[PDB]
Amino acid sequence: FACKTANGTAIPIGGGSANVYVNLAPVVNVGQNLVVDLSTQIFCHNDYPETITDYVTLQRGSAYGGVLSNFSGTVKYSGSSYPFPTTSETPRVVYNSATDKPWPVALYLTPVSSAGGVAIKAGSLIAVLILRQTNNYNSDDFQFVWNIYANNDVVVPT
Ligand SMILES: COC(=O)c1cccc(-c2ccc(O[C@H]3O[C@H](CO)[C@@H](O)[C@H](O)[C@@H]3O)c(Cl)c2)c1
Repeated sequence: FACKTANGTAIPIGGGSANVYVNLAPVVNVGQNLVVDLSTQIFCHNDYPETITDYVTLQRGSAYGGVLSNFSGTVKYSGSSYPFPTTSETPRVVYNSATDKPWPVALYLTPVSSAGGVAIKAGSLIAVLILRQTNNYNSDDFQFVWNIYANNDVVVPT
């Protein structure tokens, strides 16, 4: 089991870390949602699918920088919504193919009432998401750590 970003940066068998760089809606008013769809940015596959099935959770997700200070939100994982920053590990998604396929994670963030101006600075760290992978074959328990960075400013108008 291994993963990569949309630009080909890989995390190999056994886990590791990588940076993910995301475009963000540039203007989000209070009351609107900023969507950070990682399913178009992070892909994974199973390396021995005829014998092994891989099980993948979002173990935990943390907010940083302007997301931590200026937004509240949820994380949607494979169709179900949870608090973000996270308060539990999600259920499993099954990876049963050698085809790289999306990791089905998206953040839904909305500004706090006091937010205004540049609420997320371009280039800044906005989140760290831990993908946790186990299987039905051995005791493997690996983390793929995704450090999520903004490619552009997000403004909450005043
Ligand atoms: C087509 O494959 C073959 O012919 C073949 C032949 C011999 C051995 C293997 C093989 C490959 C990968 C394996 O472990 C990695 O991949 C697992 C499946 O994603 C993960 O659960 C596990 O954690 C680890 O990332 C293991 Cl244990 C065995 C494959």
